[PDB]
Amino acid sequence: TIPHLAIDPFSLDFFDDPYPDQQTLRDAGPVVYLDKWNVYGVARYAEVHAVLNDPTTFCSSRGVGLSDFKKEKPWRPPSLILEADPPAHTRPRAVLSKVLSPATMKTIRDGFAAAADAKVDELLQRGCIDAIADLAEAYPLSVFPDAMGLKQEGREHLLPYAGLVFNAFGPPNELRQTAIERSAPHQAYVNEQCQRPNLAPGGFGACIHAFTDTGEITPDEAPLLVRSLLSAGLDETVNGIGAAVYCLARFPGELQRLRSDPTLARNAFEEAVRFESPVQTFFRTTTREVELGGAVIGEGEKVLMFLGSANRDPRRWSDPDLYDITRKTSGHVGFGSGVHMCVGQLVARLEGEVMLSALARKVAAIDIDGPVKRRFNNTLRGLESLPVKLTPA
Ligand code: HEM
Ligand SMILES: O=C(O)c1ccc(OC(F)(F)F)cc1
Ligand SMILES: [Cl-]
Repeated sequence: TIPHLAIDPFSLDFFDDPYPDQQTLRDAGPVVYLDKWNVYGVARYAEVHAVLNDPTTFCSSRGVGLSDFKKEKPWRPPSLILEADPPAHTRPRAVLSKVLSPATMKTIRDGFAAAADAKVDELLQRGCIDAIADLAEAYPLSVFPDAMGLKQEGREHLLPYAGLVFNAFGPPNELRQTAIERSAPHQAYVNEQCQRPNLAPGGFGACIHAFTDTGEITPDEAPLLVRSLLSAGLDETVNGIGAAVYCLARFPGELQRLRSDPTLARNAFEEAVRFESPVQTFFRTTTREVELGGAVIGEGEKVLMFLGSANRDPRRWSDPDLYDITRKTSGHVGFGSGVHMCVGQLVARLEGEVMLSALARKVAAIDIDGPVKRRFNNTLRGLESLPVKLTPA
């Protein structure tokens, strides 16, 4: 009753062009079985959303990668928030919610905005730049590590560690094994920076430690919570901004609309997040036998959610393949949905908004003028290189 498919959603051919296979996954039925990895798959918006919002049945404490923590050892001590279910998840969620709070955004907005403006003006003096290295990557590295309160030494491990984290959610394919093997230097750097003495007062990391005084988290929990902010946030945001610039270069009509009303910057980034969904997939594990789309799924089964496919499901979105900076994006699952919905979403939108605002006000055209190269990762979608010529307004 459940269609079996041989599609490998973690293969390079799939990464290279996922969208046709995603329609195959969507149209085969509301629930499919992927024989290549022995997991269930849900690629329609309705089922992905239902699964995200049913945490008692589709749990997170057995890992959000392919690996089942009841069966294998996690490659690193499990995240206190991402890999936890309620009630264990609740208090670490509240701490991160407050550290990255709306109130917190007021303290960093002016510096984040200034850095984005300065970066666009800088790139306009060069003309022909790589919108990944020189923009999508450079901008977040120039604001976030400082906002964390990270010291200067060792920041070179930040991008390798982020890519490792997301590759590790995948199956035990080449990408994951190459990532995990010899990863200890990245792990050692990150773990060391999680200790209180290494975090500048006033920053996100130090503020997490400050919450150990309140009883929401204990001192031995703080380093693992700090680790969360050195795991998530960087690569996704980089890929998100990179996708936006690519979209603004492939849809010149939308760059012109954004130029005419820079206040669309925030929604132009949200639409970028739906359109490319930097986080393409992750897993839940059934805690009990469950019915989903007429399919009975046993207990202890891994379930693969296709966030990107759900964000392009024509059952939910009109013209899902088009970049529309005035689309009503409310409801997209690019940040997840429910109890685990991205706690860092306010930082990501700030970074994305102020960068697109900088572009909206200072750039007149964005033209691809060189080979575009995709960045490959088990869970993340994004570009490796995007050579563009920027025309000043
Ligand atoms: C475009 C950028 C981003 C995207 C697409 C994204 C995506 C996601 C998704 C899909 C989830 C849900 C995971 C799940 O349900 O299992 C999530 C949660 C999370 N995100 Fe983000 N994220 C982004 C930016 C950030 C930033 C900037 C931070 C930190 C500053 C961050 C930190 C986290 C954390 C700690 C969680 C775990 C939340 C929980 O388990 O309650 N992310 N993110
Ligand atoms: O707590 C962590 O280490 C963590 C890691 C990754 C992450 O991003 C996503 F996988 F998309 F949810 C969120 C949190
Ligand atoms: Cl680590």
